[PDB]
Amino acid sequence: YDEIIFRKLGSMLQTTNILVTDDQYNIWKKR
Amino acid sequence: IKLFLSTDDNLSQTYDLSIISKYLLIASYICSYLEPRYDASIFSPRYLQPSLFAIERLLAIFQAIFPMKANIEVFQNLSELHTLKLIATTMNKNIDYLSPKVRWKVNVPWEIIKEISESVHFNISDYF
Amino acid sequence: TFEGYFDQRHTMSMAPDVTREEFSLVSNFFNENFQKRPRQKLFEIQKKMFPQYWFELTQGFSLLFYGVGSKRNFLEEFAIDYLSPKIAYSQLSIPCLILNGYNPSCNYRDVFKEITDLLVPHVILQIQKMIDFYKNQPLDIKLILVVHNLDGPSIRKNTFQTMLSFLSVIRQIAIVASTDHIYAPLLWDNMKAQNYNFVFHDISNFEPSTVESTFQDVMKM
Amino acid sequence: KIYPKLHQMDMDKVSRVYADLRRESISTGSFPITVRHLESILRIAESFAKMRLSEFVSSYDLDRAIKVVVDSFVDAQKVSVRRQLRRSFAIY
Repeated sequence: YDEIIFRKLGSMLQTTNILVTDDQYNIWKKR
Repeated sequence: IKLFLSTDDNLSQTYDLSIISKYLLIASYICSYLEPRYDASIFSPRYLQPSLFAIERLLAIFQAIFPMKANIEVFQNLSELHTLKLIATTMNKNIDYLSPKVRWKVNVPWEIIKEISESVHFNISDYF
Repeated sequence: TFEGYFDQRHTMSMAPDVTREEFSLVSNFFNENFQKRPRQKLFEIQKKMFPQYWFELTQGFSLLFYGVGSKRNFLEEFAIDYLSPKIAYSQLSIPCLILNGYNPSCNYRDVFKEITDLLVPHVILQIQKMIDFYKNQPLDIKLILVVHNLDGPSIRKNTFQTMLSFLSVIRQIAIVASTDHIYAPLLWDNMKAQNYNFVFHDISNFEPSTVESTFQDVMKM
Repeated sequence: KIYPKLHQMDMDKVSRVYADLRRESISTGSFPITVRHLESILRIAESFAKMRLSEFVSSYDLDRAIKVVVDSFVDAQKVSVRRQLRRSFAIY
């Protein structure tokens, strides 16, 4: 909910998907 | 010879316009010279003065002909056209666009709409 | 879509009559018990965006507020409780000029009189003189100009729009405005949009618009 | 002499185009795509193979078979719908 309102509101605090998430490295670390 | 072949009383790509503006001016001419009866069939009086229309028709036709939704650039181009006086309104003093009483009409001849259609590759010649 | 537009004897007296008191009863009782808590939570979340607006105002951008719902309290709170005190005490007395555009009798001469009196030691010529004056002046902000209903009846007129648009050229003036009409961006052409230099944000809040409807009676139906 | 036969290897080429053509029918246009169009595609596909005197249907014949039937269906639509469909079937 926070991300959607942040993006709709034009806030710069919303995470930008150029870097893959830390949760993705919770998966990629096992590789 | 060429002095005697042209009057040369003229004071001087004639219009260089944005693509959104060009398609808005195509749709406005369609609104101004197509009878309202055909809006439900074709899309789903040249010698006479242009008829009036509403912005609701213009936006729908523009959306139906552009190769856009409702971002501010469309309305900005429309207001630019009005300021350029390529489209006229039914008032002279204290312009109040947002008032519902105002109506819109085209202030551009066919010879320029044809060139705009050529420049945007549109086929107004087949709608009449 | 456009197809949704191309494909689209009773009387009002058949409904029960409404008195002026009854019209106010519902508007007063429901709005204090309906959606109060979720809108308060939304307001508390949205208040975190003030630093970004403050930074944009520092960098010379005007702010335009749009969305569903009344936009009085947000602008008033931002101008009074957050913006002016920071402008004053982080730089180390900022006039918070509030204009009610929904009033259909807001003479532009009167507002210009106040602006000239508060900024100056054929209105357009005086504004041009002010612009030429403040170019060499220090860049610190002096006046906050909150323009409610920049699409209001007193404001829709071309002359008043032209008067407002030149004010944003002066860096020492902060402009905040809100609009309600769907075709509000139609008001501004290339020159006016250029001089305004708005940064657009969606502040749709579902706040019950009551003050704007106060000036023009709804009891007509 | 020639009675060219189908290859089941081309089943995907036929079924996928049909489903794609059907999807655009409800999207734009009033003419609903019918099974008889698919029956027409196979017939003209067989005729194209019969032109080469080859006993089996090739992928090249199907491409030209798809082109003819789709083009006729698009060209029969009204002008407003006609331009939308030409862009949607630029591959075919």
